[PDB]
Formats: sequence, structure tokens, C-alpha cells
Amino acid sequence: TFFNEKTFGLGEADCGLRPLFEKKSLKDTTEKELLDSYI
Amino acid sequence: IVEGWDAEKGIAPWQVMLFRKSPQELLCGASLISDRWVLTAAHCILYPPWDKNFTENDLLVRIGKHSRVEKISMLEKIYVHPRYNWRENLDRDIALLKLKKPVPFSDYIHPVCLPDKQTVTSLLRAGYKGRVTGWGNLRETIQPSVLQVVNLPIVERPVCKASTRIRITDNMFCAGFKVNDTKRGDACEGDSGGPFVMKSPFNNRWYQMGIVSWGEGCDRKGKYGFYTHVFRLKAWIQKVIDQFG
Ligand SMILES: *[C@@H]1O[C@H](CO)[C@@H](OC2O[C@H](CO)[C@@H](O)[C@H](O)[C@H]2NC(C)=O)[C@H](O)[C@H]1NC(C)=O
Ligand SMILES: *[C@@H]1O[C@H](CO)[C@@H](O)[C@H](O)[C@H]1NC(C)=O
Repeated sequence: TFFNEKTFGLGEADCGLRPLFEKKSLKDTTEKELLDSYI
Repeated sequence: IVEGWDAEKGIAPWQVMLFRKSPQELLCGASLISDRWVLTAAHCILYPPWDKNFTENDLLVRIGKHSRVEKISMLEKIYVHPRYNWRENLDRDIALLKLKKPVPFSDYIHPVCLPDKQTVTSLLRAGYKGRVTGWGNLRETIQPSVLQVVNLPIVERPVCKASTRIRITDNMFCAGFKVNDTKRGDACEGDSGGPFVMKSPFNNRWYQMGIVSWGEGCDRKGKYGFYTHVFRLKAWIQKVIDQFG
């Protein structure tokens, strides 16, 4: 992607997608407040 | 974290605790950007005034911690930004920590994304809220048992500059509520080095926009927390990782 897996390690391609939330279609208790501010 | 609230399990799997190897002591927060690289503030590593200047052997990191499965990692090397001069302003307050060995990911250990030009352009805007997490003092002056979280609005640059006497560079931005906001909240001592993250409404990924840098008092109304503009220093990050990764 933007970095090289060889020196960056693993994780970039899947970065920022939480196992217990985004990964299973779940949202935390206050992320909506963040979303609202973007509109 | 002041005026924050308890974290849900796995709400910030990229949170990292920077510890002074026994003599054990929590020194700062940090974030996981990959299974071998950890991001934090330069002043957490080097700040003579507060008597700080650790080597890879002085520190230690704990990853995947929800309550005070989870791993403890040693540091291979530490890289403080070259143009960082504590003897001045705290500009370019950023540092990279290379783990001795890769940390396997889990439900509580997952990296945060680093921002791109378009993400910053559309999200790092006045009024937009980001989230800060940390084990900093719950009270300005005392520590939490569970990771704390708080959402803060990005403040207009003119407003930031007018709130303090300290010169504010383009490598920083501030966040926090206005004196008239009914809401309060801020990062404190111990939250330094921690991540300021925003969730993209375009790809639902969480990006780290800032690093808790400094603040005049914790949650002082009329004052705002300052953060390192991670994107503006992404070139350096790239350099270090390509060169020493
Ligand atoms: C922070 O700690 C550094 C390591 O001890 C120290 O570094 C250096 O100074 C010695 C002088 O005794 C040199 O021989 C050594 O090569 C220098 N560092 C490196 C990386 O090569 C720093 O001076 C200490 N910081 C302050 C502000 O005093
Ligand atoms: C005062 O607070 C309100 C929210 O309660 C905000 O919308 C308003 O813009 C703030 N004052 C100024 C001068 O911006």
C-alpha cells in the first residue's frame, strides 16, 4: 500500500478495522457522536 | 483522561502503554501502526527538563490492555524526529519505537491507520470530533483502572493560537470544548504520546490524526490540548521505516 510490508511489518491493509466492532458489524457507544460532527 | 469514560473492550486495540522498565512506572501512551512499529511523542522519550532521556533499555510497552492475552514487548530501537528540539516549542513532537519482535494481532491488538492527503483534508476540520484514549490521570492532580476515552472537537487555528502564548506551528493542531460548551474533557499527564483518532465516514477505518503533545493544565476551560499533526510528518515516518524496518 503506502508502506512496504517487508519493513513495515503486517497490519497496513487491514488497519483501523476493529476485530470486535467493524469486523463484526458492531459500533461502539459513542462513535455516532463523531459521525454527527462530520455532518 | 479528564471528564472521560470507561472504554469498552477492544474499542481501541491500537492503544499502547509506555512503561519505565522497573523502576516500573507508566510514562506515556502510544499507538500500534503495525505489528512492529509503535508511534508516540518525542517528549516521552527525550525531555531533559522533566529529566527524561531513555534508551531502548530503559523502556517497555504493554499492548492489548483493557483493565489494570495482553503482551509486554521490549524495544529494538527508538527514533526521535531529527528536527525535534525540546529546547524550544515541542514542534515535531513525534517518535517511533521498533519492537524487538513482532506482536501478534488479536481482538484487543490491532493497528490504527495513518492518514492520507484526502483523509486529512476532509476530516481534520474545526468542529469535527476525534477521540483520545489513555491511562492518564483522571484528575488534573489519581489514575484509572480501565482505559479511558473522550471525544474532542478540533478547534479553529486562530482560536488555538489566541488561547496560548506559545507559538503554534503547522505541525500542531488543538482540540477541546469551548468555555461555553456544556461538555468538558481533555487529555492529561500520562496521556501524552497517546493517539487522537477519527473514524472515516467513507471507509469506516480509524485513522490517527494526532499524538497528544502538551496542554496548559488539564481540562482548563478557555485552554486547549495540542497535538502533533501526524500527517505532516508522515514523510519522516516513511523514511525511518524504510531505512530501519
Ligand atoms: C541523552 O542520553 C544520550 C546517551 O547517553 C546522551 O548522548 C551522548 O553524549 C555522550 C557524551 O557523554 C556521547 O559520547 C554520545 O555519543 C552521545 N549520543 C549518541 C546517541 O551518540 C545525550 O547527550 C543525553 N542528552 C542530554 C540532553 O544531555
Ligand atoms: C457557544 O456555544 C454554542 C454551543 O452551545 C456554539 O454553537 C457557539 O458557536 C459558541 N459560541 C461562539 C461564539 O462560537
